[PDB]
Amino acid sequence: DLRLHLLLNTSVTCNDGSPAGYYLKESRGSRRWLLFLEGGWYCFNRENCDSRYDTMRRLMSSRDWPRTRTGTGILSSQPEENPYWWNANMVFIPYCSSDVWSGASSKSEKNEYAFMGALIIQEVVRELLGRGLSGAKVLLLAGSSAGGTGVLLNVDRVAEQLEKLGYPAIQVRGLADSGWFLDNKQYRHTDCVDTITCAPTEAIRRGIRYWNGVVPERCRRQFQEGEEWNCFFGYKVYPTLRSPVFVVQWLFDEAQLTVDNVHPVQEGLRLYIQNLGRELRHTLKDVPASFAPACLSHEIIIRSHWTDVQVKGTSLPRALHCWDRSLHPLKGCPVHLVDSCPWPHCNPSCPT
Ligand SMILES: Cc1nc2ccccn2c1C(=O)NCC(C)C
Ligand SMILES: *[C@@H]1O[C@H](CO)[C@@H](O)[C@H](O)[C@H]1NC(C)=O
Repeated sequence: DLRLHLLLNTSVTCNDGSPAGYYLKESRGSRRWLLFLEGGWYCFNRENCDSRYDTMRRLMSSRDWPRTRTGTGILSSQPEENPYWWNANMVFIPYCSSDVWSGASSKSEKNEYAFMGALIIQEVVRELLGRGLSGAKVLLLAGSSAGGTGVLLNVDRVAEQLEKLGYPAIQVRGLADSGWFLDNKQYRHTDCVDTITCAPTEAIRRGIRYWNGVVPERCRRQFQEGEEWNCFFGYKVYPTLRSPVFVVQWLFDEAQLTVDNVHPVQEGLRLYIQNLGRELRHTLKDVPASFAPACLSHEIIIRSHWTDVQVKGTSLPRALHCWDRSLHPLKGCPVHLVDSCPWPHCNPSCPT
């Protein structure tokens, strides 16, 4: 079990002003630290944030959090479940900011909600440096769904924070799971009039202004004022990053299909789905550390049976182990694994 600590700096808060926090399981004999960002959609105006507060309140508030959580998948301490990093120091950071981990705004006379995701990550790192992170050799910032996009937005800022604090020997790396989206042509189209009809490009542009959202500096300098939404798309922000980042992405991700307004398949939809897989494969062609199976699914790294899926005969825990070796090509230890077959479940190891 990982145990809850609420932040000592209580100005760093969840949406409703309650303190944010982290769950920790130490491993005294290890210099490896895994910090995992939870996912769970987002909200971008008063009315949809109000709805989320009634029926998704654990993603907006720490008031009802349990004192412990069990580590699963890459956060498990058992080698049977986690062949990759079972002996590491484990941290689970709950997502209670509803801002894709980008926000830098407090609740105030003008703001009903606080959007503090970017500041939550920096404050967790700061408090952990007094609980053993100061001795680290490797800090892996990982995350799923909105947390995977959060890795892309925040990994270089963690690297800069640790350098400025006097720890240039800690190697900062990222692992982004199910956070690599395309701003592609949708299968059916609606103008952005409400929550359900608003495509991601439009919803994120509004969200950035509502959250006071922040993006990595080199990407911000490329796209400039009013165009920061582009940095929430992995294939546009990734080439701007300096930290090593491993990208895990299903080729037919359920969340991508949802934002494309896709739910007996006829010719138009068949060609749409095949073109999506091809476009995703294209964006990953020159990403050297990546795992992209031809399955219809969503998230993987904290699933207990994450060991089962394989690309070209290599599992995800093996690929991440090969990545670690590459950062000390390797015979029989590949790091770039992207399926070529063109339809969901053409890989027999896909989740049922
Ligand atoms: C962050 C997220 N969670 C979910 C869950 C279901 C459907 C979509 N999303 C999204 C989404 O639209 N990201 C686009 C962009 C930020 C890369
Ligand atoms: C608490 O967090 C806020 C927001 O990041 C920061 O401005 C402030 O300096 C922090 N306070 C302390 C004592 O670290």
